[PDB]
Amino acid sequence: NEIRATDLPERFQLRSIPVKGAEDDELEEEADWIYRNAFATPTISLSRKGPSTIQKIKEALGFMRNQHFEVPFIAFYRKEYVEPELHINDLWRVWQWDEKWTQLRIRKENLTRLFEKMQAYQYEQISAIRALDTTDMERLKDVQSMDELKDVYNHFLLYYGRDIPKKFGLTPEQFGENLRDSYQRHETEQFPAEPLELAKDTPEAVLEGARYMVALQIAREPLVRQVLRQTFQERAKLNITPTKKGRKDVDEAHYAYSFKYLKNKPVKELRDDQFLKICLAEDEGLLTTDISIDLKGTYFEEIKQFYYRDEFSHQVQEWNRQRTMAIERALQQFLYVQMAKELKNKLLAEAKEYVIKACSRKLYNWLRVAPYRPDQQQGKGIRVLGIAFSSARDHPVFCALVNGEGEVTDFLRLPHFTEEREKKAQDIETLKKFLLNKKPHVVTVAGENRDAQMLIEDVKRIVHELDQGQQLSSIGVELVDNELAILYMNSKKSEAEFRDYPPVLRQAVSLARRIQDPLIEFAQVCSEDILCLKFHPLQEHVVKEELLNALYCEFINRVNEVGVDVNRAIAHPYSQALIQYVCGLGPRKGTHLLKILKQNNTRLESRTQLVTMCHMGPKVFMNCAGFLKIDTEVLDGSRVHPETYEWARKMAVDALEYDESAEDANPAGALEEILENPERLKDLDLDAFAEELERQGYGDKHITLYDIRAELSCRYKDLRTAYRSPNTEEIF
Amino acid sequence: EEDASQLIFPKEFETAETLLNSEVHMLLEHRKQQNESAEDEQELSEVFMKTLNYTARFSRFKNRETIASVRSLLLQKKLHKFELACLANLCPETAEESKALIPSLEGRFEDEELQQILDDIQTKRS
Amino acid sequence: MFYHISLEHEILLHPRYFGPNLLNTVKQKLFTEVEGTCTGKYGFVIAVTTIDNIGAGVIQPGRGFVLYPVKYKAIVFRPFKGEVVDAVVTQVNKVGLFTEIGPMSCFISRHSIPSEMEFDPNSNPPCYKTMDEDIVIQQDDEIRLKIVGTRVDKNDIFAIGSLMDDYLGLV
Repeated sequence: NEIRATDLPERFQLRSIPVKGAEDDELEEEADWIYRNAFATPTISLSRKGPSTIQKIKEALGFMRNQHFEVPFIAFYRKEYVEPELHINDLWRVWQWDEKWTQLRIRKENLTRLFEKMQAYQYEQISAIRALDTTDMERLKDVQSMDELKDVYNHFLLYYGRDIPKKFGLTPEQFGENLRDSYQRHETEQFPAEPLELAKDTPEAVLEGARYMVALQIAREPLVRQVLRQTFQERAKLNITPTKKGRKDVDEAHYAYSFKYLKNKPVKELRDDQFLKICLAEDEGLLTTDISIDLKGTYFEEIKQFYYRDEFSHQVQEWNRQRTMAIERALQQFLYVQMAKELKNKLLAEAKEYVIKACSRKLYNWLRVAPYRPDQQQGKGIRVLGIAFSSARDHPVFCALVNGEGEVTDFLRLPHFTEEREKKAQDIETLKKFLLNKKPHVVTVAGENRDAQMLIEDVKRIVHELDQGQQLSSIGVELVDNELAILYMNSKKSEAEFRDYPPVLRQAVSLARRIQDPLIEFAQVCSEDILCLKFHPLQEHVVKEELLNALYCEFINRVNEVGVDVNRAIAHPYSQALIQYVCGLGPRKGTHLLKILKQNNTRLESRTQLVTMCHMGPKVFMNCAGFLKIDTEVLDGSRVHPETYEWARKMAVDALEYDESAEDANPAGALEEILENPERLKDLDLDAFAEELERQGYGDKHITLYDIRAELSCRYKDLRTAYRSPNTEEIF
Repeated sequence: EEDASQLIFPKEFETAETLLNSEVHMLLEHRKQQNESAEDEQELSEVFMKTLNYTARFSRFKNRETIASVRSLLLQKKLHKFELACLANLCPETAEESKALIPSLEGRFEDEELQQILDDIQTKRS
Repeated sequence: MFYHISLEHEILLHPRYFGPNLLNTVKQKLFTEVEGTCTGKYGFVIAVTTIDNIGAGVIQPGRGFVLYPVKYKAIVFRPFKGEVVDAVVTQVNKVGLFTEIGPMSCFISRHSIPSEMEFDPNSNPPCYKTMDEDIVIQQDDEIRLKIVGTRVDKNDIFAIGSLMDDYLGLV
């Protein structure tokens, strides 16, 4: 009841988990965090500029944290606050920036409270080199440098003792400002004492007592964490060279095996290249992997002169030897381990980002609804005849004749094939007997090998030269690949829609559902059903949550831009369950709407069916006004919300030159005449609508005018692609 | 029934000799040295690898003489052999810590003597 | 905790292995037999360190195998209830903390964990910081524990750790 009967929507309440909403003071900070974190290694959102991208992130974050809007609503309904159609990733990038800003703010607040408590305890113990409470503000102020602040705060938390009751060389600040400045401005302890004088004032008599304290102070300081950071992770020529067993263990299948003598691949070959990062991450796991910068030999030479004494007369020579020994002790622990950990984290993040980008691109390119319709659009839709054969070798080949409404009409078998070694008439006689008693509209044949293509071509010739497409017409078999019809046939929808049919009938039903409705096949499955399709080989080494979020955001954007039928999810089993990837209505809102519409006989009469009947709330019914479409008001089966109905009706009445008489349903000359074709586009100018919306409506009608004009003229516009018939390489 | 909290152990292991972290570290490393030389051999098991890389994290010291030193300084007292390793690996910084972790030390020795044994172990720590 | 003991075992040697390689072959067989295995009696025998003797091989009547009893020193690991050991945190989850101890691992529920060590599932690294974020205990943090109960699962051991005792954390 909190997600179905909550005030905020489902998708915005799920996306703002760490950052529960956006306040006024945090909107600029979250937008700056999103604009600064969203483009570091790759040129992402550089389209919008830095100022335009930061204002788009701030406007989208404020709209989502004050109005209950979501990533789909902030891109379509919030096009002025966001990048106007610069990409599909702008909403996801803005939501990620807002979530990261919220998490960083919470972590910085907790860490500043901890640093303040520790500084107060240390100051109360110090007044009743010592502990100061001034690093807590420096750690709580650095919310953007999470890696630099997590390192200095732990090395500072251990450097003060970490006690919970309730003079050796240069200082840390001078050494940090000299090592990070490229010139060591401060030397070591310029005193007449030597390492024997410092080792007799601990209780060990060893000259290595001060080097451990110097390494612990150097490794646990933020100046070294900033000075070492971004110097090697921004550029590191990874020397890829195979090992003793790895040159034979990989065999050129991983990143270390593919190039045995090819080195000098920088951080762009790992981060921007997903296959090289995936091979360097996978080959290193079993046998070995080559990942090394080779740029420190000169990165470590220039820091050795800073913090050391320039003279050597047992005063400056002892201080310079102590500075060099402490720098060597602190570099191998803090700088060596920190540089290795940063290089490894950057390589893993770059490989995961390349795999996630490949998976998101494949899901966006394959998720477009491209069905083959009658004439490329008697009866609605087309009679999809899903031909999913088994072998083409005298076994039963299924051929399921589904209709265009998302349902199978009939099915037949074909146990005669070209079994018999010489039977040329058997397969054609079976095709004529099956095609003569059934009225198809399209041919969806699969393929498995050369014999499957030969059987499909022979059946297509016997159907085109005999008029077996419609019994008085040659119908061409579109011949799509057997990719989604094979996986949707063994699913829960294919098993619940037909339980007596064999795998051939299930495959034919999957092909006939996927050859005419990929959006109902994508929305009618779990997402578990979308992750069974591989999108890239480097996605397996990436984290699966990133690819799952990219696929879910792409499916939600495609469902919000393609339209959701309100009547198609009530009676037809193939068209139901489409209210899961809509803007503002996720799984819980859509499932409660389906239960209330099936249990009460509530039909989709208009866009205010969930606002009038008490099935939806105000925030989800406002954020879902651009995704819910019905079969019948006249602007209810479109992207027009309840607030845009008056402006759309005024634009439709002004473009036709009709009279104004409270035109909401009666004016058929301006609504039914304007929705059928372009009546008058020169009557409704964008400046007049933006001037009328700035004074009556409280919002600029510049970017919304084109969508309001298109929704009144073409209802239920699908954002899916056209029908792609596979041939040549896609057919193979 | 058996419980190290009260020094009660199976007789087959009460008669057995406990080993220190650095001790078994040196023994395992010696084996590994023999088990990677002498060509025409079988690699060590993963058990040997994980035991090595475990004890490597908890080596207070390394040379046999350090092991012999902490063993000799402990056996001169009247501690039980079970106390020999738990007290030689952890190196509790204060007698109060040792007596809180090990219940058998509570009342077993004067706090200053147990603290001296601890401090000696600390001085043996590399 | 690690141990070593004089174990004994007996191998049946097939007649093909007689002749000059014999006692060497018996050694190789023993190293093949009893290394890297755990026992319900002695716990986890890590390896043979040395062979105390090879006994006189009795020829089995009616079958050609010869039975050699062998006595041998082996390093062995047998945890007991009550022992307070160094361990490394391997996995931090809200269900409980998982940690490795030599060949074995332990698991420590939030029930065993002091109330102040709240879950950190929302940070990238799973941790149990305290509310002020001063004592940061995360994975791979060399954390002490006390074995409060032993269990053998088919020639393997799986104890259970706890964090109820004070000074069970960073050294």
